Amino acid sequence: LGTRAKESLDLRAHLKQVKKEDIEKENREVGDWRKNIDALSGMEGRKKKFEG
Amino acid sequence: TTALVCDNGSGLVKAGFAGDDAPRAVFPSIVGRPRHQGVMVGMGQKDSYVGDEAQSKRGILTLKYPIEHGIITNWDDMEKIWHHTFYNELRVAPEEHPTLLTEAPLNPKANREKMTQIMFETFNVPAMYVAIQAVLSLYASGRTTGIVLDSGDGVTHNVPIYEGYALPHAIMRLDLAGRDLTDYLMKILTERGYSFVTTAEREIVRDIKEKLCYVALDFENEMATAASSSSLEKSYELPDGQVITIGNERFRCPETLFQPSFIGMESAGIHETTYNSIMKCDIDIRKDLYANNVLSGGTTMYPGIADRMQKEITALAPSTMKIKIIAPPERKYSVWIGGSILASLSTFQQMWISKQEYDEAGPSIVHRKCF
Amino acid sequence: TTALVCDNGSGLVKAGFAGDDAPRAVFPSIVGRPRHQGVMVGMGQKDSYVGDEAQSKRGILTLKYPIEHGIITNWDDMEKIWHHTFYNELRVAPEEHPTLLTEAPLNPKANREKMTQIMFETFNVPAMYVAIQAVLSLYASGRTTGIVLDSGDGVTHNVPIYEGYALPHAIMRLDLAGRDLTDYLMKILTERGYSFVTTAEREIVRDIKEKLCYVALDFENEMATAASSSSLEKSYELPDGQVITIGNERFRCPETLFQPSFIGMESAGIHETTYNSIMKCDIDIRKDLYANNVLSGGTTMYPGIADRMQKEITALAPSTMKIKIIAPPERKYSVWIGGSILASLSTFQQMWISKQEYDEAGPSIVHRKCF
Ligand SMILES: Nc1ncnc2c1ncn2[C@@H]1O[C@H](COP(=O)(O)OP(=O)(O)O)[C@@H](O)[C@H]1O
Ligand SMILES: Nc1ncnc2c1ncn2[C@@H]1O[C@H](COP(=O)(O)OP(=O)(O)O)[C@@H](O)[C@H]1O
Ligand SMILES: [Mg+2]
Ligand SMILES: [Mg+2]
Repeated sequence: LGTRAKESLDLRAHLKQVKKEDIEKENREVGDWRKNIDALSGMEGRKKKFEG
Repeated sequence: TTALVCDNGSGLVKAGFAGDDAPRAVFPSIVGRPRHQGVMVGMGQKDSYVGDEAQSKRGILTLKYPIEHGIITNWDDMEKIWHHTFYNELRVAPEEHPTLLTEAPLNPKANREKMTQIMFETFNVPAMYVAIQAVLSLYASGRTTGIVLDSGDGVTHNVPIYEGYALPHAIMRLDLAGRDLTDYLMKILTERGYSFVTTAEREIVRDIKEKLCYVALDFENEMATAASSSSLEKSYELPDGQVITIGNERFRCPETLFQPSFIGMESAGIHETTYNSIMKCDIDIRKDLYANNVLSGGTTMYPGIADRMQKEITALAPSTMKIKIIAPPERKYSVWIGGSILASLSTFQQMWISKQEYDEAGPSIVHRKCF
Repeated sequence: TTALVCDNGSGLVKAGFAGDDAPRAVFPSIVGRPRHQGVMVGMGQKDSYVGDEAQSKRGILTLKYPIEHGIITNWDDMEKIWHHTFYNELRVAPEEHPTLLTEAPLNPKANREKMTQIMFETFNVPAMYVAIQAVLSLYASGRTTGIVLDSGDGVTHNVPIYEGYALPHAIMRLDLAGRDLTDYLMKILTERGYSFVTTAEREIVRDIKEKLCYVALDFENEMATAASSSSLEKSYELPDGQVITIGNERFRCPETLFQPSFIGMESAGIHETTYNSIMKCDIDIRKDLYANNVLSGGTTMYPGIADRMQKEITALAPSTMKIKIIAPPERKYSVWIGGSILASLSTFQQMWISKQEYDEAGPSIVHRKCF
């Protein structure tokens, strides 16, 4: 019984390690943008839209 | 270098580098040409908006999915989708990265061969490998046995696996999936007055289905309750106002999964094809499959499905066996997480289909030892 | 040093060091290669599970016994079984231990010669000796006379012995044994609806036979009773549920021993081959053989056989002689206990086949004086 429990736990732990290795590996892909605002109180362009 | 774990899917393309937790870029797989004439000059109007860009200009486009049921029906559009995925959503040239596509079970050979031929000739990858979408979902759960029901958006397939030895004679592939549920919901909404017809409004009906529908624990009791009280009627605001109220359409749309006779399909529901898939297995591994039933895929995210399915299987199965349904919270990306884990393994590093091998045997190499 | 008392048997390999009461490691002798494909990578899947490991993964294996009827039909598998027995179940290298194998009577010579050649060349033991499986069972009873019926799982043989002098002309070897009873039980279970076909389900039928079957004291009365009442129907739970109910199959399976016409064999039952074996002996030692009839082997463990056999022999034998049937509770391991006793004797210490002797005369040494 102890041997069976040990082998089952070993297999489960090995699978969990294989998963968790890549789980911790590339977890920085969550870096994205937040798109805050600044009120753009300094835009003083001219009316020359020809490019559309 | 790092491997690219792409996952074509049907409805959402999920991609990202191997070894992370979540796909880097997830976006619908639709390519929509404009349909009106266009009068402004120099506006910079393109001829086809793909990916998430065509979900914002969908008011004047005709979106059309390039993947119908697992299989790919329009190869030019699929090539366009892949090109977008590589160059704009990941910005990594494919000349320096292995790729790991995914494919549903029991699909036509020509689809897989054309996929590998494209990946090797057009994008010119170093090496690509095609894997069955259910084995990955079993990887992600950290198990090594279990019968996985991967109800995607294109096709629902049910692959049983024991001790790492897949049982090829017990795969039950059924073509009811999220898209048919969207169409059926769009068809039963007409019973209150709301008519959605345009291919753009299918997206609105999909959003309604995602946000409101749920799977009833017992169907007849819910049908009786919704017909007397009004505690179920949840309202939803269209993209222009004019809120709508969904009554007993809420649990009737996803009920089609357990009674495919609603949309005229003959076959049995996802509650009985799993039991049939188990009973085809050998008599000595049925207990383990009963105890390790795995759910995956997007469509299995309905609130309350992990209880309805367990109740149904417990009704069907012998009374002594314990029925357990594994429903991880990261169900939607389970296949891609498993793909990342598989691509990150050292033992797997020599199974890729190297380009010189393809040059020697042609595209039919995929059916050979390098599966 | 200590001697290794191995006992190949057919169905259960029993081994252990000489001088103990019970074998150290008892495990089925089956070697099963996997038969499905296998999709998980790096799971550490071996190419052949032997011994008790293949009774737990039997759901995806094709178990095949390497010993059919006493004789060995597949030498590579038998070598694998021996290697497992030495290295993993006892963990003693064979380079430092004498071995005492056991062999059924009247077996082919080539089997014995190949056995000794393997033990001397591959495992490289210091000295090995082969003994007849019935003399050991007579040792274990502490007798020195008596006729022993050793109904194993492969072959049933009946060796009479008097005052230590074996009678070679009175050995009656019959090839009906536990395996044929398992097959016949599996064949008569089909009369209720239960079909077991796979080589893995033969193990389930064997478990049914062990736990439920019993030998009827009188066959016709039991057949009449089981056909009217229902006091015999005992139920049993399969490895997945769906309990089964065994009716008059309970005492019909082991009845084949006393009527081998059930499985189409011509010969007479184990109740009449013992009487024939006695009658071939001399007229002056028949009383002692009548009084000291010994039972051994696994298959003689059926509840109620020591009474049926005594009734049958008393019917056959003359009315004056006393018929007594010795049925020790440690029947299954009787041969191995006797083997331990024989290996522990000082007088026996010079009968081993020393390696230098084998080097001088070749494998044919076993038929010579060192028997
Ligand atoms: N939260 C949700 N609730 C209900 N249904 C959902 C949810 N998310 C996605 N779906 C359905 O699942 C589909 C996406 O499935 P997905 O797993 O992306 O398919 P694929 O296997 O092609 O990647 C969508 O079309 C949608 O109908
Ligand atoms: N308790 C039991 N009741 C009935 N039959 C048994 C029992 N134990 C073992 N057997 C039968 O005896 C066989 C084992 O016999 P065994 O003495 O191990 O053979 P061997 O002589 O090869 O060692 C098994 O195959 C089984 O069919
Ligand atoms: Mg999918
Ligand atoms: Mg024996």
